[PDB]
Amino acid sequence: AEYQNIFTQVQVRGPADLGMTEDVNLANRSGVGPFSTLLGWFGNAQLGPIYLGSLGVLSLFSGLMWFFTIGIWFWYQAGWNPACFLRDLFFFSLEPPAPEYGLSFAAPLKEGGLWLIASFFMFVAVWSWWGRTYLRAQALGMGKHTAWAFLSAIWLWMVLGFIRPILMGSWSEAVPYGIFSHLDWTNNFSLVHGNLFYNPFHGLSIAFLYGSALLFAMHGATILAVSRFGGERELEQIADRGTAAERAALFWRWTMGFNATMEGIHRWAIWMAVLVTLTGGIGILLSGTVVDNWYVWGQNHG
Amino acid sequence: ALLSFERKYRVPGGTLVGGNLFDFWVGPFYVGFFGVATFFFAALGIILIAWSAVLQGTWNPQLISVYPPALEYGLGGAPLAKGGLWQIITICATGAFVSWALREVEICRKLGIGYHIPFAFAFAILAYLTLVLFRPVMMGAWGYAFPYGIWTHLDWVSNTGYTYGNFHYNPAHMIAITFFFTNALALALHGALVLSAANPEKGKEMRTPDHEDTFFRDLVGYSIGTLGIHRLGLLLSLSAVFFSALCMIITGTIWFDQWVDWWQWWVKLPWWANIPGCING
Amino acid sequence: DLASLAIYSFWIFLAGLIYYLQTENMREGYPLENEDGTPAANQGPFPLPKPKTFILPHGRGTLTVPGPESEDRPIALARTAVSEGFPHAPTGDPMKDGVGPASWVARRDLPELDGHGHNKIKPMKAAAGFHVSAGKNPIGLPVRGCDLEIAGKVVDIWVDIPEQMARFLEVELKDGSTRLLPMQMVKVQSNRVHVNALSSDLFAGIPTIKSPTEVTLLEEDKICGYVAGGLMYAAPKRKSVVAAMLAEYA
Ligand code: BCL
Ligand code: BCL
Ligand code: BCL
Ligand SMILES: CC[C@H]1c2cc3[nH]c4c(c3C)C(=O)[C@H](C(=O)OC)c4c3nc(cc4[nH]c(cc(n2)[C@@H]1C)c(C(C)=O)c4C)[C@@H](C)[C@@H]3CCC(=O)OC/C=C(\C)CCC[C@H](C)CCC[C@H](C)CCCC(C)C
Ligand SMILES: CC[C@H]1c2cc3[nH]c4c(c3C)C(=O)[C@H](C(=O)OC)c4c3nc(cc4[nH]c(cc(n2)[C@@H]1C)c(C(C)=O)c4C)[C@@H](C)[C@@H]3CCC(=O)OC/C=C(\C)CCC[C@H](C)CCC[C@H](C)CCCC(C)C
Ligand SMILES: COC(C)(C)C(=O)C/C=C(\C)CC/C=C(\C)CC/C=C(\C)CCCC/C(C)=C/CC[C@H](C)CC/C=C(\C)CCC=C(C)C
Ligand SMILES: CCCCCCCCCCCC[N+](C)(C)[O-]
Ligand SMILES: CCCCCCCCCCCC[N+](C)(C)[O-]
Ligand SMILES: CCCCCCCCCCCC[N+](C)(C)[O-]
Ligand SMILES: CCCCCCCCCCCC[N+](C)(C)[O-]
Ligand SMILES: CCCCCCCCCCCC[N+](C)(C)[O-]
Ligand SMILES: [Fe+3]
Repeated sequence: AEYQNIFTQVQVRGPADLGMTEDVNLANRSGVGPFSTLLGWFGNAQLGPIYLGSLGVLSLFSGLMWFFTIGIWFWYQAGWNPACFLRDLFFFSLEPPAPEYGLSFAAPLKEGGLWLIASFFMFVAVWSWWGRTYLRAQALGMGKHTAWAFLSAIWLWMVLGFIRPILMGSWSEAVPYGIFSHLDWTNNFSLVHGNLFYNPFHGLSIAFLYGSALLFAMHGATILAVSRFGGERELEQIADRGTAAERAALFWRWTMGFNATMEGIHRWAIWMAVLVTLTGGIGILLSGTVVDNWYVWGQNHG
Repeated sequence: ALLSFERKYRVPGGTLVGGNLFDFWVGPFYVGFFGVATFFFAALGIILIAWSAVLQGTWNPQLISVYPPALEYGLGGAPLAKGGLWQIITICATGAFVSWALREVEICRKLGIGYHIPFAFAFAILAYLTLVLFRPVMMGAWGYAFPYGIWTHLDWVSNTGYTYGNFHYNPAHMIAITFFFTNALALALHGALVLSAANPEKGKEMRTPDHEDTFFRDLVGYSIGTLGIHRLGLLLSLSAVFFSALCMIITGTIWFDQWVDWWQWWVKLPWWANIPGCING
Repeated sequence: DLASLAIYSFWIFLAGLIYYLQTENMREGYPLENEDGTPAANQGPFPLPKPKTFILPHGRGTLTVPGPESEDRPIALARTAVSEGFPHAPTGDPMKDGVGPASWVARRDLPELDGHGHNKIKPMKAAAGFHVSAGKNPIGLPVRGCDLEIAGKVVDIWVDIPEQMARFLEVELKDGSTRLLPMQMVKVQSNRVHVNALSSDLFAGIPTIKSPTEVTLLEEDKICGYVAGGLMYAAPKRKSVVAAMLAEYA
């Protein structure tokens, strides 16, 4: 048959790669980890090393404390019975203060006080994690595109749990820490606001979410179609166009009449995915604050 | 016109049907046998969408809607006005999409490249056929397929979801969503990594794939690599659409209750997990 | 109404973004030419972008794009038709001439380098400490063309050192000289390596490398363009699918 470049035929292994140095403080890099033959069928086989800075450790600390605050309260709801805590894992829920507390931090622990505690731990896990993806790229001399894109996901997460609840007046507006309960929250939200399908930002957000799947499907398959020409060495094809990059452009030009470059496909890529949570955050932010019924709203306007 | 490097690639050959009888371009576009076929299908289907639009009265493109025949019409044909036009449009649309895939096959063959792109497109086509052919035929009526309107197809989603309660509890819907999110996540990261290497801090030299690995090894302790990221992206995108078509090929065929009722398996399993004290017992 | 303001503003924002993105993707290939090489009249509604420069590592120069576009190689094609839009037929052997799906691009005649200034790709015998770590070791296996004859034997693997992955097979020919076969164009089997793209007789015409321990970017484009091009040009000599399935039990 014909090799499709989905799975590696032959794995090769050399002395362990400690990585590029640049201005990374190597005092903070772990040693190389093991190799995984399973992982090397699809991607790289080598694990590690990892960098553990102050920011990374602070992030993993608060990330654990957030996780452990739901974990303590889930054990609690399960009547401290192990067999019960396993069967109802997906139905447990750590829930925000009741609507009458407004934005007060006076909630009793068992009535949304523990929710405010878990949130503070997640607020600090995420924001210190964001700082780590700026610093890791800075230490290497790279651009900050990753940290700027991670800002788009942080925007929607900050709107759901922080920005909208304050503008509305209560912490009850926020999302519960529960596996099934946060799906239930998502459903009630659409109902209460007059069919989120009529929020034109929810419409844009879906278009971009479909489009990201569309776009990565085209681009991943395009690059795989031309891996026979070194096509996945995209950095060197940016600096010195190969026949890989030329056949890729021309597949798309002959198909849909326009086409990209080996560098600007990645600009389409970043913006496709980042507009998902940018539009989405705007849509959610206008709900209950500026618009109460999206369906009724859209009949008036346009 | 041509890109400055295009001419050396515009040679004869690669067709599947018709020799060189259609082996030519129109501007940037390649035609081939299936450019003709695609044109035939889409133009026919568009003509019929217009015909169905004048039977309805309006020319506003947000109001035009071609509905499937009613449920009582089972799996047979219906008159043009009462569902029949939908049925021919579905055939043309299917003919356009399939021909579009095969035209890409011709283009691949001329350019000497893998067939990954049309193959990935077939996953989108098969998802579409799940909603208008495989699921309706399995349910006994074309009337279970979605209508062709910009807002009515949305109301189909809402009506169909709320028929089985909260669709979120559909476990295959859960998986499909996880793939759509992880695809968007991975797409953002992959564009950002390449751009951050190609465009370092002002005044510095272009980075290398070695820096890209180091960045991700530093940040999370693993880097999938430049080839693995493109494989992952395709698999994530195709897995999302696969578990999408699956979540409906079972919805109203292998299962017809509220979808929340599926998760009471482990709870109320024949091992009688009495285990009181919690909400589930 | 503020929501109207917001959605209205986002659509003005989106139009500008698509403008920026499309002009960004015009740094290669543009401005459009006619089928003879001269500038084309209608260039589209998008202007070229303001230039940008890459500083390449290891003092290899800069690159400013968009810049003037010249193929910088022989193109052994010929215009078939009078009006624009028809194929350009090969004037000779397109496999040897490197046109159509055998095409290559006049890239720099130096090797790609890792982050340390070393050759990115080397044979395993000259890459310190590299070995096969999973899968069928293809070294020693006979190498079979799509006409189902044996064309040579694997004598080494060429490895991407920083990325730890196989990129070429080194195949010794009957004359005792070797060639490189793209890893993505070969199937590695229990008792052979099968190459669908090439009949056994076109192996000798694979373009050769000038140094037996490095491969330059230009050499890579020549080797890979050729192998890929056998798909279209070697079809006369490609046995059928059942013919290959039967070849197993021979
Ligand atoms: C996929 C799962 C569901 C579904 C659920 C939703 C939901 C929920 C929403 C949409 C929305 C949209 N859907 Mg729908 N939709 C389905 C089936 C389809 C099919 C199809 C033939 O199968 C098509 C073509 C569309 C098309 C569209 C667009 C009108 C819109 C933006 C999507 C987007 O950018 O996607 C990614 C594709 C691209 C980025 C490429 C560009 C494609 C363009 C935009 C298609 C235009 C279609 C045109 C108006 C109608 C056919 C035109 C012919 C020429 C006659 N839907 C099925 C039933 N769809 C969103 C919206 O805003 O609706 C009003 C929205 O909120
Ligand atoms: C009945 C339910 C309603 C509905 C109600 C809602 C509501 C409510 C919301 C959405 C949202 C979304 N909906 Mg809707 N929606 C419905 C119907 C649909 C349909 C469909 C076919 O029917 C589709 C495809 C969509 C599509 C979408 C997406 C475009 C969008 C979410 C983007 C995203 O990736 O978020 C996922 C990404 C994030 C949440 C960002 C995460 C960032 C943080 C920082 C991550 C932290 C990780 C943490 C530390 C954990 C660490 C773990 C360890 C490291 C392992 N909707 C119907 C009408 N939908 C959202 C939106 O934007 O609306 C405008 C939203 O709030
Ligand atoms: C109230 C509604 C219910 C609900 C009920 C449903 C229903 C009902 C459906 C889904 C389906 C989906 N839902 Mg749900 N769902 C809800 C809430 C959500 C939320 C959320 C955050 O709340 C999310 C993220 C999702 C996510 C999703 C996806 C898994 C899936 C949609 C994509 C898909 O399959 O595309 C597949 C892609 C396609 C069908 C595209 C095909 C494109 C074709 C091949 C080509 C078109 C070409 C075009 C005509 C060209 C135009 C011209 C050119 C532009 C020039 N749902 C709520 C609770 N969900 C759908 C599904 O699984 O469908 C299979 C579905 O039908
Ligand atoms: C642009 C939109 C998309 C996006 C973007 C995005 N997200 C990002 C980035 C970007 C560009 C990053 O830079 C950043 C990152 O570093 O990615 C690798 C991140 C990331 N996005 C993530 C998640 C995420 N993104 C999401 C969505 C999206 N992200 C969008 C689709 C979602 C959802 C809901 O769809 C999630 C859940 C993280 C993986 C990461 C941010 C990590 C972070 O802030 O972490 C702090 C928390 C901790 C350090 C630790 C907490 C503790 C654990 C929960 C413990 C439990 C473990 C358990 C006990 C072990 C079980 C083991 C088994 C093997 C048994
Ligand atoms: C499998 C994963 C993802 C995927 C893959 C994918 N799609 C692809 C490709 C790939 C790899 C292509 O190569 C192909 C392409 O060439 O893209 C530029 C394509 C493509 N994906 C498209 C759309 C699309 N893909 C989508 C999704 C995705 N595509 C998946 C998430 C979606 C949605 C809703 O999620 C849409 C809208 C097109 C942009 C393009 C194919 C163009 C094509 O087939 O053209 C021929 C047909 C016509 C020009 C018109 C026919 C018109 C009909 C006869 C009348 C209209 C009928 C229709 C039923 C009406 C619907 C009304 C709506 C309101 C519902
Ligand atoms: C054996 O078990 C042990 C004890 C070891 C465990 O630890 C087990 C642990 C578990 C079972 C944990 C289970 C956890 C979950 C199921 C969590 C699932 C989480 C979700 C579904 C997340 C929902 C989305 C959350 C969002 C959108 C949050 C946004 C919040 C922002 C942080 C808001 C900003 C900050 C605020 C409001 C804090 C304000 C307070 C200040 C002091 C500033
Ligand atoms: C995305 C998956 C993340 C997996 C994290 C892998 C981190 C491995 C760290 C290697 C540690 C090696 N050593 C010798 C220090 O133990
Ligand atoms: C998404 C990561 C998945 C990694 C797991 C890979 C699965 C193993 C597939 C083995 C293929 C080996 N073989 C024989 C085809 O070469
Ligand atoms: C907005 C999403 C749907 C857009 C429809 C397709 C856009 C046209 C792009 C094809 C360009 C062909 N052209 C004119 C460059 O030759
Ligand atoms: C950066 C990529 C840009 C692609 C543009 C996609 C636009 C989708 C338009 C869908 C229309 C949605 N809406 C609001 C009319 O309901
Ligand atoms: C919804 C995404 C929109 C895709 C269309 C973007 C631009 C298409 C037109 C490109 C012009 C081609 N041209 C003339 C420069 O060669
Ligand atoms: Fe890429």
